Amino acid sequence: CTFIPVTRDQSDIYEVFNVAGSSFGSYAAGDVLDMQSVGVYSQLRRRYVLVASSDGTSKTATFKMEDFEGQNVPIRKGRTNIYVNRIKSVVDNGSGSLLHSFTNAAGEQITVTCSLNYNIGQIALSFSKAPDKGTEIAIETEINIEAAPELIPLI
Amino acid sequence: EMMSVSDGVMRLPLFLAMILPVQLGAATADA
Amino acid sequence: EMMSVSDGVMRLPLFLAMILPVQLGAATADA
Amino acid sequence: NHEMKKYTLFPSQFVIAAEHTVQAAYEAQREFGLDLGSLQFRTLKEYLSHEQDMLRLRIMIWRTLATDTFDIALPVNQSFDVWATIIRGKFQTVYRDIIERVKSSGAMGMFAGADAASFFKQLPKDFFQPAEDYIQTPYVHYIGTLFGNVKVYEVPAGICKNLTTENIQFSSMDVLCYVRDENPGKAGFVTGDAVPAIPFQHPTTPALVNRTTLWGSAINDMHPRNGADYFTRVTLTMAKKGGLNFISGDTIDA
Amino acid sequence: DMLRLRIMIWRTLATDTFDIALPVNQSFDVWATIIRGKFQTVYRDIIERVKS
Repeated sequence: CTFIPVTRDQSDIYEVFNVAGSSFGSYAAGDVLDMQSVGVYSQLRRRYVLVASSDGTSKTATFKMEDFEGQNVPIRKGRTNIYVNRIKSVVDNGSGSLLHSFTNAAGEQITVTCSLNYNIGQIALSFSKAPDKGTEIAIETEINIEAAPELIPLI
Repeated sequence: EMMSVSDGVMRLPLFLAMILPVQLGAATADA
Repeated sequence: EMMSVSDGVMRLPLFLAMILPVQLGAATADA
Repeated sequence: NHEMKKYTLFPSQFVIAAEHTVQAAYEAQREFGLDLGSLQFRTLKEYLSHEQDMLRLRIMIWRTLATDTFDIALPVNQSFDVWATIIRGKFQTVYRDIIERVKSSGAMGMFAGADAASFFKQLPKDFFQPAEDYIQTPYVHYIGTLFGNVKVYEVPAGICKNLTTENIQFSSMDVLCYVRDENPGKAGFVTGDAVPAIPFQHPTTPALVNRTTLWGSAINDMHPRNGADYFTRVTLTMAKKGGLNFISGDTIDA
Repeated sequence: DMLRLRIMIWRTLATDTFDIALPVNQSFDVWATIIRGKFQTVYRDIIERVKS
């Protein structure tokens, strides 16, 4: 047992919580933040999974922030990277292009060409050859705040 | 419902204590 | 590009360190 | 002949803010004697560090590419000393493999789930050195050193469940090993603060609103050259025929 | 005091089971370590649930 003082007949006890105040990032408004809470919130460098498992016949893939975020979001220049089988590549140039190559399982070389749109955050990936089945592709970018200062999350 | 018994008098709540949010942190700096 | 925005301020690179090949050798002279 | 190459590094940014109205502040002060501004300020200052601390672990677990497996269930008759020696040999082999991959020296450490944490805690005195005045906590904390070199931290089950929920696979049985480098030019995980967080306070708007904002920048990413090769993952199992299940106290499926 | 104990026993929900019989060919140190591990797991579950 623990001992508490009691003076009047009926007593009251109150508690205060922490709640995310916006739908930005992983969380949704109303969620609770505690010691064991993990998620992307107030961090501006993120990664997204584009293709969970690549089909054999596919040859192109497109990325739009509308699919992963509720709204169009600007993207900083020269900070974008792509992962194939969780292998990083060089960063994009400051003009909207990216050239990357990797080896196929059989042994041939496959080149990848990408196009960029910084205002809305849209990326189109064109494969020279259809990649092997089962591969996965992910993208990593950084969100430009100075362009759109109205996405700041709350508490 | 008369004052001569315990039920006649009404009651008043008391503000005993308040619980505040717990401290947050982790420890991963060694890596 | 006016200096007002984050862009338009030219960036100056920095030099951190020089890495040299590690030395070579083996220990098979006992036999 | 000889050849040269180049590598680059750059930081990122983070932003957070909070609000509250005048009337709410007055109501809180009168009814309970609170102070909304101080509470919000402390909450922001705390969460800014907490999220980065979690992000480090998220990156480390996501990027890894080396895997290994082991069975740790005890034989029905063997003493703890023999099993402890076997486990030490296995982990020494794993660390030797990591060193051979990177080809440089460094310190050693581990990230372990709750079950593997208990399994390690069961070891005898000379193999495992418990942390002085250890108290179990719901956080991620330090539990002790084993074999005199490796420092091991524990991850509670709830955190593992949350990680698996967000498509980062990390079971409670899994264990992650790492090597912290010391040479100047080489490192596994790189951290630093380009600009420490700066607070701003805005005065009361004509709409009667109070608001504060924190901004700052830092670097938290894996090294461009061989950064991923420093880490490896081990998953454990309790399935050996004729093993002892310490959860129930009898044979593992006979 | 006995009323306290009565309430404690009556109002619990979380249950657990364990075997305590010593195996035929084992010493006491191994069994003591195993018991310690089991009870440590129990207390870890409790503290994780309460979160303090």
